[PDB]
Amino acid sequence: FVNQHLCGSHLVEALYLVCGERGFFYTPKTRR
Amino acid sequence: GIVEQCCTSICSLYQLENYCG
Repeated sequence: FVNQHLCGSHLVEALYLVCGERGFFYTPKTRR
Repeated sequence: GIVEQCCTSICSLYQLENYCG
């Protein structure tokens, strides 16, 4: 994750593997 | 938003906590 330029919904899908714990609010649209 | 910021520039866990509530 940290300081690398991985882009589009593969970082939305990886956000559930990276932030991980809570199950999240995530409001800035959803990143298509 | 966080992934737009990661596509253009540097990206940190502080920008995760900005939207990962």
